[PDB]
Amino acid sequence: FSSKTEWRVRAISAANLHLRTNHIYVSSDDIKETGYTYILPKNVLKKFICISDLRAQIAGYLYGVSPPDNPQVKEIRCIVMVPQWGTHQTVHLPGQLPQHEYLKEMEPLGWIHTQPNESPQLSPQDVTTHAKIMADNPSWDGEKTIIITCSFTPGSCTLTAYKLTPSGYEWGRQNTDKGNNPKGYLPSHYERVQMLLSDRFLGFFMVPAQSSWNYNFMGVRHDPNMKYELQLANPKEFYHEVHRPSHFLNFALLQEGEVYSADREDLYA
Amino acid sequence: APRQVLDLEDLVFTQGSHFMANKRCQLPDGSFRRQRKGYEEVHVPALKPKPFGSEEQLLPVEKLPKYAQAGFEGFKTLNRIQSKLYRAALETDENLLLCAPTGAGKTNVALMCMLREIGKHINMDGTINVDDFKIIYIAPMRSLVQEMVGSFGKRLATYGITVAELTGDHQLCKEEISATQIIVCTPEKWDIITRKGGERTYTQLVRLIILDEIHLLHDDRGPVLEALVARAIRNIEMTQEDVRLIGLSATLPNYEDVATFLRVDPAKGLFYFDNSFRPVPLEQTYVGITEKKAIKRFQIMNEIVYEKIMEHAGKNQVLVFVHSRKETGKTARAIRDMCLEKDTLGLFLREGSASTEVLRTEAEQCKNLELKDLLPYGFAIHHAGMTRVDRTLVEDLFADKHIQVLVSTATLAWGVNLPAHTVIIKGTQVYSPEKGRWTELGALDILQMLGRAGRPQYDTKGEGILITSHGELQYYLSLLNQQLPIESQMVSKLPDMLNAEIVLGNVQNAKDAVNWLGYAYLYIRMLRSPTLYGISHDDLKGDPLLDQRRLDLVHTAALMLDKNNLVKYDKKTGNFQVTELGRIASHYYITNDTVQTYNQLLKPTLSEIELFRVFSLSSEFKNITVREEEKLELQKLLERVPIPVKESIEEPSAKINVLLQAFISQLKLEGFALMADMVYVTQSAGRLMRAIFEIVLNRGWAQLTDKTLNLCKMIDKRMWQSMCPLRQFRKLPEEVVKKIEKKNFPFERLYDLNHNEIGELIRMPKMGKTIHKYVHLFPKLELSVHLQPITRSTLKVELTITPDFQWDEKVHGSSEAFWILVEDVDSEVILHHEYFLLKAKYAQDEHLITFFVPVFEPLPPQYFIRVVSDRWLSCETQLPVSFRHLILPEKYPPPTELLDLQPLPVSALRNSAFESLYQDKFPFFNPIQTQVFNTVYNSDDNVFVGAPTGSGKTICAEFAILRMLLQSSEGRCVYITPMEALAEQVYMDWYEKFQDRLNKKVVLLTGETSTDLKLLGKGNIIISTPEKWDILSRRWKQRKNVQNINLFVVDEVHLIGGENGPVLEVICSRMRYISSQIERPIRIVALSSSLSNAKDVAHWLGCSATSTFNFHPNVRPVPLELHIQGFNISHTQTRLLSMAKPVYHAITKHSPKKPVIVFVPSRKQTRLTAIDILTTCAADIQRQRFLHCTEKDLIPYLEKLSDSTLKETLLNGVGYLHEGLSPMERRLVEQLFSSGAIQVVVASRSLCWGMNVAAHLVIIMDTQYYNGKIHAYVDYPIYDVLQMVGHANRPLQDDEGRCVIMCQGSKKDFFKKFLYEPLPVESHLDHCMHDHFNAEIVTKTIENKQDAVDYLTWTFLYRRMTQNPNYYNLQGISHRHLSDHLSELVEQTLSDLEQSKCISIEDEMDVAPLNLGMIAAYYYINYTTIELFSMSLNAKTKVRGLIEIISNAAEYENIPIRHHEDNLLRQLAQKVPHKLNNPKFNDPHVKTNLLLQAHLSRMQLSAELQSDTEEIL
Repeated sequence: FSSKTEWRVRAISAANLHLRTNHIYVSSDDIKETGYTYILPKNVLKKFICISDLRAQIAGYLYGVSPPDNPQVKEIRCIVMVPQWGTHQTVHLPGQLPQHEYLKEMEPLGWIHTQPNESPQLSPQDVTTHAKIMADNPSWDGEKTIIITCSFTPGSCTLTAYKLTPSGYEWGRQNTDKGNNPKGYLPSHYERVQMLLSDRFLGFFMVPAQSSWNYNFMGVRHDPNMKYELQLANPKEFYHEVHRPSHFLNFALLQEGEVYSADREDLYA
Repeated sequence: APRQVLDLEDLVFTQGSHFMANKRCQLPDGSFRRQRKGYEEVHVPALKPKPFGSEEQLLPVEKLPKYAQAGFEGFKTLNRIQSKLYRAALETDENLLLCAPTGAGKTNVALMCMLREIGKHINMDGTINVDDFKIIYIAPMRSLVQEMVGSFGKRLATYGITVAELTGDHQLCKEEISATQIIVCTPEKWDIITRKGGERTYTQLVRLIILDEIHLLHDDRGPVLEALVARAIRNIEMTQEDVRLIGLSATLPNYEDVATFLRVDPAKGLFYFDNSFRPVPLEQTYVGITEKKAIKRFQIMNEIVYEKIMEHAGKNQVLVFVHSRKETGKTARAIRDMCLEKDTLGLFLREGSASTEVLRTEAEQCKNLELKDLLPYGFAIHHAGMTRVDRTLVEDLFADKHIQVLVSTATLAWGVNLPAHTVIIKGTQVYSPEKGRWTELGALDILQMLGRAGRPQYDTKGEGILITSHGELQYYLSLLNQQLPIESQMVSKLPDMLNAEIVLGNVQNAKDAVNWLGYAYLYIRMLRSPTLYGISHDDLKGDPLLDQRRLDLVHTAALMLDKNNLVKYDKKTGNFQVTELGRIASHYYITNDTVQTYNQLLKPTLSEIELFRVFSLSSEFKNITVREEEKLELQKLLERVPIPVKESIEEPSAKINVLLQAFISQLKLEGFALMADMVYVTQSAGRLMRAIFEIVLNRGWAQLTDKTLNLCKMIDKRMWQSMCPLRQFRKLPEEVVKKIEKKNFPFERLYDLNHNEIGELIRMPKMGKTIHKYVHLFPKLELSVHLQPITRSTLKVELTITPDFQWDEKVHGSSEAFWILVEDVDSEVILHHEYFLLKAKYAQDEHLITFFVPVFEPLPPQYFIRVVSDRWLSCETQLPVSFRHLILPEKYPPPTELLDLQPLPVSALRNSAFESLYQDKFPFFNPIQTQVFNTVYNSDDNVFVGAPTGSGKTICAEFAILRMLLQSSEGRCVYITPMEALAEQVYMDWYEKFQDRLNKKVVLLTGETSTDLKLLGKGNIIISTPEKWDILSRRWKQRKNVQNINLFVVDEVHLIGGENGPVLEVICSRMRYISSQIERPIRIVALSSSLSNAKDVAHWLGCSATSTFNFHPNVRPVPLELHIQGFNISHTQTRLLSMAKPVYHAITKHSPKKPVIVFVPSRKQTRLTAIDILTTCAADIQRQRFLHCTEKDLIPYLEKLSDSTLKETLLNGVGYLHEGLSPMERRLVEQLFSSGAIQVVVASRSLCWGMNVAAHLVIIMDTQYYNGKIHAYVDYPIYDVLQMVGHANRPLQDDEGRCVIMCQGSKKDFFKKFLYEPLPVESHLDHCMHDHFNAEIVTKTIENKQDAVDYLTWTFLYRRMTQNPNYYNLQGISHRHLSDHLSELVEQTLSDLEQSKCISIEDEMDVAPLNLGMIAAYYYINYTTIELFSMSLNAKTKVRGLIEIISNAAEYENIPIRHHEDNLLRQLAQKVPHKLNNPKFNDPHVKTNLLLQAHLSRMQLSAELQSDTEEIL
């Protein structure tokens, strides 16, 4: 991005992203009936969407529960934002898993993300990402963790939620290269499953206790070895002045600029 | 007739103050008009000195009032006008009007005009002391404000009268502006102040206003002054108090309509003078340019200027006023190059080479600007553009007269004065960004500057020259020659002033609007010149006093205001209702078009992307438009903002949006027009921001409100969020600041750095001192929380605000002002928002902030608390308050609906001796009493009645009394009611009901235990209070006549939640213990107000569900008309005073024909409120509307009063009720009111209980009351709300009742939510636990922890803590969790008790009282107070130490510290013979020690404090 012009054109894009979130589309296809069905609050999908970009992908982490004596439904009752920068193609979010006494009450449901372009398959990045998380953290369980995409379609949203097959997780932790066309990447690696919306309960938001989630514009402070805290606070919008300190720190004058036109009428307050 | 539509544009004056309202002129005596090329020349020679009057001499500075002689030191003689005016000033409050051209200095005569009231407030051993007077000098220019306040403050400093300027902010400068005495102000600032309503507080001590140079009324800015004039005149006509008036204007006609509009008398309140008395004779030259081509004009003007410079080249002085800052210094060095390229012609303008001290301007070279180069020449330049120190440094030589040509600005002339031989007005025009173009600069500017031609000493006759245009130079002449009329230009703003008065309450209807137009100059002016303002003489005669054309005027105001939703006004009612929109318009001086613009634009999810367009679209900057010039740097300003501007492209929208951006960014701008428009638009943008902030803080758009507060603070700091939190401190060095900035290090992390540990990163080890100094001077507050669910709908949250900062006055100020918000989880739904200010005096102290917030069915996992300093940018404090532990309260079941049963009369009971006591009173019992009857009278089981205040469960208790009387002759009955005064009135009625009609005596419990035991058992029905019936029978097993009580009633036990409820609850558990263990049955009756959880309390008292009468507020004989009024100024004084008209108008609407009982906030405020009531009756012509009898009827009961004003108050039919009212006076007022000779009674919050006079309307004012121990106000008690809202009880005649309550918006929803449905109630013996368990341990009732658990097992705590536990601090609602909590609290309380040496717990199982517990529960004092006593008791005891020992008791912790009692208390501790070790002025313990010293000296303080004295006795 041009860093000045692509800066504004997408900032004035972003100013009405809430337009979409009364136009989302739900993933309806053949059901497994033996797996889970993952139910998400409408308003946190709202916020998770309006905070995003329509080219830069962001990802959130689902925390939530199973209800007592109703196992195979997965309530998504909280979403965590971690520090990250994403590309327009995927999301890059550090290896540190969000831990909390808040996140104690819940099991990690997996990961969900924005998507600019409509793609009726799992993004290779997504499959290898869930894999690579499986590779170092047994906290996620294969029968329990899923990969959501939510594309920004023409003024609308269209979301789907997938789960990996065994060879799916296998090839994912196999792959290293970062092209959308990794050899040995095939539609054998995922399975799309039942996700539902909810006005039925309330999800809540998680934000780092000290920092942001959109290091998108600071390619400097984000490192796969960097570490972060968390809190229940609201993700501020993609471009809010916290995540853009350089240009808000871009001021170049010589301070006696007040020399010119010194007629000084106030008379008020 | 009906309203008539009007178009107000073509009837207001274009080019305001440039009209020349009269379209003919006349030349002066020596006038000469001459024709040259492209320039016409008008000259005028100076008039003749008006001769010395026939023995009219100047008055000596001694000959005048010697008291006023202060501050004029060194002035020995008087000016001619001074002497002519001194008689009128010092002899008359006649509304003054000084008509004199520039040079008379009528400031010194306004001096004596104010010195009248300045001496009026003086004493012998004391001075002018300012508790009486403060006069406001309205001046039009900030330069005049500065110079006048500066000179006068030190002038009268010999008398030490505080001269200050009204330039502080509303709350920022209200405290220190209260101790600001006679003050200068801009009329515009005063307009914003009086629109906000703070001016009323400093009013009524507002003795005098001076209006210096009222000629500004000729401008469009005259509208504000006209509004102020009409306001002062009209509101002084209703206040009946005068206001001293000084007026000033330059020599001009129409002085008679001037005096009219100023209420000045032409008789002797006038001071008119011609322009011939100029102490410097005034020669005039005016150069009108007929040049079409501005190109050739741009050269010819400089040419004429060079000619005039040749005219004054020799021994002379010129002062040239130019329009721009740059063009100023450009107009100089033009003279330089001119005298240089004319071959040294006109130069060498000293006495030689170095003679005339060319060495002055030679040895003075080094200056910051390039004027260092002009100083080597004969020319110089001076302006605050050049510098501020250099301005004084150049005026130094100008007073040395060593600069023969001074180029400067109109503001530098109108500032500190320096006069000149010649004045040069260069062009007379300016670029109005409001007009967005070129235009003339109005009269008063030229007046000031061209009045500097000629000095007071340094010459005889001064001449001046104005270079102007051909078509308008005639008006320029008619301006200085007093042919210039002065009209009003409010005619366009009229609707705004109407909106303003409707918001202020100074106009309810068009009728009051026309009365306000009556104090307007447009009345007198449009009268005297009707054909001019569009009043044809024919229609003038058709409407001779013009009421109908004044209402056709009013028509446009009403139409436009309703169209912009600034008022909600009807066609027929004639009155208007203002809304939040009109409120914001008035409070922020917002224009009624921009108000609808905000209402149309602002939505919830506004970003800064759209806020930029919304801020540039503001109609305030309408005629500012992007020039062809700017369109280049327009893309440059677009290419620098951290916010995107693709919203709008090169246009007015882009111009203003980018200009705001730059104003924040601290950006440079090339063009002078650019810089001017930026300055102006940004000046308006601050108020625009605060207005949008009000709108968003009302409607509740959370993100918009956050962004808006931050944007205001940002334009304040002149820096965006991107400057380090060390930006709020201008005391930092910019280099170190930027070094610590460039790092990615949170300013919310800096505090853990020590003196040097902050510099340890930035490599700044030697600056660490100031580093940490600022790091701690950064405002910082810490906050903690308590939570409790009240209802399943809405929990309550209590705040603790400790200081994490160190305050400092030039950095903090007088207070820390913070906006806090109780906000939804996602920060979307604004559940509430409050604005607090903790003074510097009030610093470091946690102030108890208490609020409730709601929840819903899809419960959220937490809420948020936001705290933001108001103006401080990058200041924040967050509190995510967690609900993750919530125990959602028990939904209290439905109440018993009122079955419409046959109307039961007193012929229900068979006993005639019983039917008698009702027969002569009423026709029938209300269905509440009549459905509870079959239980209370016809049955013996435990009965419970929950009925809202005014439903009469007392009569159903009387039915049980009747049952008991029929059952046993000498049956004993206990009436335990918490309310002492209500219980006194109940016993008073019972003494006649039973002892007289039924011959059964009534007993009333008093203090002494023995005589009280004599009272009970001898009396058949014994009335008492909670602790009154706890103290006696706390050992009840020892008492025989106690176990022999047949009936027991707990009257108004819903006060259990409130204080004094725990004692009653313990004594009622003891009553249940009697009815259990005594082997006899004891009838149990429980009366309460509207109750949701009724069944639990019923069971805890032992009542059936068939017998517990739980009824809704909708079940009562008198339906309600219940009204709430939200007051937006949370300041106690300003609120209480500005909300005056609302109560009398609420009468005039709801109860102008029936009884009004008005509960007020203070013993004194009752008086002030009744006085304001009578005064508002005076204005609202219906006078003596409260008096229902003849005048000589009053004398027979008015013969008994001591209060002087109470006699006139009775003649007005209002009357007061308070502790100050002597018992006979109170009873007499009550008698007149109960008869109905009185109508509306000013009753206290303290008299809310013990009254027998109900009403039709009950009006609560100022629900907050001020307590001194925490030095803050609090809200009124819920039970107080219930009682005083029920106080409207006229089921005798009135088919319904009227209740009104005007409190804050915070306590608006409080009543609206906690009044309609019932109230919940918990027990607090859990808090005060030592008392009951102590009494039980000393009685051996509870002798072991087992027994303590068993005792707790019969209380209402047992029930309710098990029902909604977390509100009682129980995290588990189960049975074992209940046992856990109970036994744990038992262990802790018995352990703390034994540790305080109260009793010995044997083995940790048994318990046995000690001498402590014995004496404690004997004297009925708290065990902890007795512990402090045991720590005080020593062998070397003297009465002096023991007095403080036994006054430190919590038993005297009920005596409060009242409103501002800190100085008198120290004066009284002074005149008491015992001192104190650091005597505390907010300690009721030091208060009590001083009061006991008073008791020992027999020294009679006030009866207010003697109440506390006797209570502590």
